[PDB]
Amino acid sequence: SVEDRVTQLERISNAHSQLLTQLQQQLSDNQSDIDSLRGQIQENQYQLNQVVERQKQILLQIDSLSS
Amino acid sequence: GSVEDRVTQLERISNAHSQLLTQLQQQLSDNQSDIDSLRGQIQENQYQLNQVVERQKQILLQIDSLS
Amino acid sequence: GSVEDRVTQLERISNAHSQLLTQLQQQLSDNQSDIDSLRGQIQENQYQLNQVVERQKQILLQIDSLS
Ligand code: AUC
Ligand code: NA
Repeated sequence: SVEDRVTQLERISNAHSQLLTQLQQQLSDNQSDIDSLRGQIQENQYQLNQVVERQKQILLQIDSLSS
Repeated sequence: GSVEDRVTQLERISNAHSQLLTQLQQQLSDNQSDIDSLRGQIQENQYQLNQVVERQKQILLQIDSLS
Repeated sequence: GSVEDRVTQLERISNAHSQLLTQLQQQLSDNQSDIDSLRGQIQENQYQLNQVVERQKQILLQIDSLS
Protein backbone atom coordinates (compact mmCIF):
# COMPACT_ATOMS: atom_id res chain seq x y z
CA SER A 1 0.00 0.00 0.00
CA VAL A 2 3.09 2.22 0.57
CA GLU A 3 3.71 2.39 -3.21
CA ASP A 4 -0.03 3.17 -3.60
CA ARG A 5 -0.24 5.76 -0.82
CA VAL A 6 2.87 7.40 -2.34
CA THR A 7 1.29 7.33 -5.86
CA GLN A 8 -1.87 8.93 -4.38
CA LEU A 9 0.37 11.58 -2.77
CA GLU A 10 2.14 12.38 -6.05
CA ARG A 11 -1.18 12.76 -7.82
CA ILE A 12 -2.62 15.10 -5.12
CA SER A 13 0.70 17.00 -4.99
CA ASN A 14 0.34 17.54 -8.76
CA ALA A 15 -3.19 18.88 -8.43
CA HIS A 16 -2.00 21.10 -5.61
CA SER A 17 0.75 22.51 -7.77
CA GLN A 18 -1.70 23.31 -10.59
CA LEU A 19 -4.22 24.89 -8.26
CA LEU A 20 -1.57 27.02 -6.51
CA THR A 21 -0.32 28.50 -9.76
CA GLN A 22 -3.92 29.31 -10.70
CA LEU A 23 -4.53 30.98 -7.32
CA GLN A 24 -1.37 32.99 -7.78
CA GLN A 25 -2.36 34.37 -11.20
CA GLN A 26 -5.85 35.26 -10.04
CA LEU A 27 -4.63 36.97 -6.81
CA SER A 28 -2.26 39.18 -8.72
CA ASP A 29 -4.93 39.97 -11.31
CA ASN A 30 -7.22 40.95 -8.36
CA GLN A 31 -4.63 43.30 -6.92
CA SER A 32 -4.51 45.09 -10.24
CA ASP A 33 -8.32 45.15 -10.44
CA ILE A 34 -8.33 46.70 -7.00
CA ASP A 35 -5.76 49.30 -8.09
CA SER A 36 -8.10 50.36 -10.86
CA LEU A 37 -11.07 50.55 -8.47
CA ARG A 38 -9.08 52.67 -5.99
CA GLY A 39 -8.06 54.88 -8.88
CA GLN A 40 -11.68 55.58 -9.73
CA ILE A 41 -12.80 56.04 -6.14
CA GLN A 42 -10.05 58.61 -5.65
CA GLU A 43 -11.00 60.56 -8.85
CA ASN A 44 -14.70 60.46 -7.79
CA GLN A 45 -13.57 61.90 -4.50
CA TYR A 46 -11.72 64.71 -6.22
CA GLN A 47 -14.74 65.48 -8.39
CA LEU A 48 -16.90 65.55 -5.23
CA ASN A 49 -14.44 67.98 -3.59
CA GLN A 50 -14.57 70.27 -6.58
CA VAL A 51 -18.39 70.18 -6.54
CA VAL A 52 -18.53 70.96 -2.72
CA GLU A 53 -16.02 73.83 -3.02
CA ARG A 54 -18.06 75.36 -5.85
CA GLN A 55 -21.25 75.05 -3.79
CA LYS A 56 -19.54 77.16 -1.09
CA GLN A 57 -18.73 79.82 -3.64
CA ILE A 58 -22.29 79.75 -4.98
CA LEU A 59 -23.63 80.13 -1.43
CA LEU A 60 -21.25 83.05 -0.93
CA GLN A 61 -22.23 84.68 -4.29
CA ILE A 62 -25.94 84.44 -3.24
CA ASP A 63 -25.14 86.28 0.00
CA SER A 64 -23.38 89.08 -1.96
CA LEU A 65 -26.34 89.21 -4.30
CA SER A 66 -28.76 89.51 -1.31
CA SER A 67 -27.08 92.90 -0.66
CA GLY B 1 12.63 8.18 10.06
CA SER B 2 10.93 5.08 8.65
CA VAL B 3 9.38 5.45 5.18
CA GLU B 4 5.96 4.64 6.71
CA ASP B 5 6.44 7.45 9.23
CA ARG B 6 7.43 9.89 6.51
CA VAL B 7 4.49 8.91 4.23
CA THR B 8 2.18 9.28 7.31
CA GLN B 9 3.47 12.78 7.93
CA LEU B 10 3.24 13.63 4.21
CA GLU B 11 -0.42 12.51 4.15
CA ARG B 12 -1.12 14.62 7.21
CA ILE B 13 0.34 17.70 5.63
CA SER B 14 -1.30 16.87 2.28
CA ASN B 15 -4.68 16.94 4.07
CA ALA B 16 -3.96 20.18 5.84
CA HIS B 17 -3.05 21.58 2.35
CA SER B 18 -6.32 20.39 0.81
CA GLN B 19 -8.34 22.12 3.60
CA LEU B 20 -6.32 25.35 3.28
CA LEU B 21 -6.69 25.34 -0.53
CA THR B 22 -10.51 25.03 -0.08
CA GLN B 23 -10.57 28.02 2.30
CA LEU B 24 -8.42 29.97 -0.08
CA GLN B 25 -10.79 29.14 -2.98
CA GLN B 26 -13.87 30.06 -0.90
CA GLN B 27 -12.34 33.32 0.27
CA LEU B 28 -10.87 34.21 -3.18
CA SER B 29 -14.36 33.77 -4.72
CA ASP B 30 -15.87 36.06 -2.03
CA ASN B 31 -13.19 38.65 -2.76
CA GLN B 32 -13.92 38.45 -6.51
CA SER B 33 -17.62 38.95 -5.95
CA ASP B 34 -16.74 42.02 -3.89
CA ILE B 35 -14.54 43.40 -6.63
CA ASP B 36 -17.53 43.14 -9.02
CA SER B 37 -19.92 44.54 -6.46
CA LEU B 38 -17.59 47.47 -5.71
CA ARG B 39 -17.25 48.15 -9.39
CA GLY B 40 -21.06 48.32 -9.72
CA GLN B 41 -21.20 50.68 -6.76
CA ILE B 42 -18.52 53.01 -8.23
CA GLN B 43 -20.34 53.18 -11.61
CA GLU B 44 -23.52 54.19 -9.80
CA ASN B 45 -21.57 56.86 -7.83
CA GLN B 46 -19.85 58.31 -10.96
CA TYR B 47 -23.30 58.49 -12.60
CA GLN B 48 -24.78 60.55 -9.72
CA LEU B 49 -21.67 62.73 -9.65
CA ASN B 50 -22.11 63.68 -13.34
CA GLN B 51 -25.72 64.67 -12.81
CA VAL B 52 -24.71 66.81 -9.84
CA VAL B 53 -21.99 68.44 -12.00
CA GLU B 54 -24.54 69.18 -14.71
CA ARG B 55 -27.15 70.53 -12.24
CA GLN B 56 -24.51 72.70 -10.57
CA LYS B 57 -23.79 74.06 -14.11
CA GLN B 58 -27.53 74.79 -14.66
CA ILE B 59 -27.34 76.71 -11.31
CA LEU B 60 -24.21 78.60 -12.38
CA LEU B 61 -25.95 80.25 -15.29
CA GLN B 62 -29.10 80.89 -13.25
CA ILE B 63 -26.75 82.93 -11.04
CA ASP B 64 -24.72 84.54 -13.88
CA SER B 65 -27.73 86.49 -15.22
CA LEU B 66 -28.57 87.86 -11.77
CA SER B 67 -24.94 89.17 -11.58
CA GLY C 1 13.21 5.51 -8.73
CA SER C 2 13.02 4.12 -5.20
CA VAL C 3 10.11 4.75 -2.85
CA GLU C 4 12.80 6.53 -0.75
CA ASP C 5 13.52 8.98 -3.59
CA ARG C 6 9.86 9.60 -4.36
CA VAL C 7 9.21 10.40 -0.66
CA THR C 8 12.12 12.82 -0.41
CA GLN C 9 10.83 14.56 -3.56
CA LEU C 10 7.24 14.74 -2.17
CA GLU C 11 8.69 16.37 1.00
CA ARG C 12 10.56 18.99 -1.02
CA ILE C 13 7.56 19.84 -3.25
CA SER C 14 5.38 19.78 -0.03
CA ASN C 15 7.64 22.40 1.69
CA ALA C 16 7.42 24.53 -1.44
CA HIS C 17 3.59 24.29 -1.22
CA SER C 18 3.49 25.30 2.44
CA GLN C 19 5.54 28.45 1.77
CA LEU C 20 3.58 29.39 -1.30
CA LEU C 21 0.32 28.76 0.61
CA THR C 22 1.38 31.21 3.35
CA GLN C 23 2.21 33.81 0.71
CA LEU C 24 -1.14 33.46 -1.12
CA GLN C 25 -3.05 33.71 2.18
CA GLN C 26 -1.27 36.96 2.78
CA GLN C 27 -2.02 38.29 -0.71
CA LEU C 28 -5.69 37.38 -0.35
CA SER C 29 -5.90 39.17 3.09
CA ASP C 30 -4.33 42.24 1.52
CA ASN C 31 -7.05 42.06 -1.22
CA GLN C 32 -9.79 41.74 1.44
CA SER C 33 -8.43 44.63 3.49
CA ASP C 34 -8.15 46.83 0.45
CA ILE C 35 -11.79 46.03 -0.56
CA ASP C 36 -13.23 46.75 2.90
CA SER C 37 -11.33 50.05 3.05
CA LEU C 38 -12.52 50.98 -0.44
CA ARG C 39 -16.18 50.09 0.50
CA GLY C 40 -15.89 52.57 3.45
CA GLN C 41 -14.71 55.38 1.17
CA ILE C 42 -17.37 54.84 -1.55
CA GLN C 43 -20.11 54.96 1.17
CA GLU C 44 -18.60 58.19 2.50
CA ASN C 45 -18.48 59.67 -1.01
CA GLN C 46 -22.17 58.76 -1.53
CA TYR C 47 -23.14 60.12 1.92
CA GLN C 48 -21.47 63.47 1.06
CA LEU C 49 -22.97 63.39 -2.40
CA ASN C 50 -26.46 63.07 -0.83
CA GLN C 51 -25.66 66.20 1.24
CA VAL C 52 -24.72 68.09 -1.96
CA VAL C 53 -28.04 67.16 -3.52
CA GLU C 54 -30.13 68.44 -0.60
CA ARG C 55 -27.87 71.58 -0.54
CA GLN C 56 -28.69 72.38 -4.21
CA LYS C 57 -32.46 72.38 -3.44
CA GLN C 58 -31.88 74.98 -0.76
CA ILE C 59 -29.76 76.95 -3.29
CA LEU C 60 -32.63 77.10 -5.80
CA LEU C 61 -34.95 78.33 -3.10
CA GLN C 62 -32.49 81.05 -2.16
CA ILE C 63 -32.08 81.91 -5.85
CA ASP C 64 -35.88 82.23 -6.16
CA SER C 65 -36.10 85.04 -3.59
CA LEU C 66 -33.43 87.03 -5.49
CA SER C 67 -35.84 87.60 -8.46
N1 AUC D 1 -27.41 68.49 -7.31
C1 AUC D 1 -26.76 69.45 -7.33
AU1 AUC D 1 -25.83 70.87 -7.16
C2 AUC D 1 -24.89 72.43 -6.92
N2 AUC D 1 -24.32 73.42 -6.74
NA1 NA E 1 -10.03 47.82 5.89
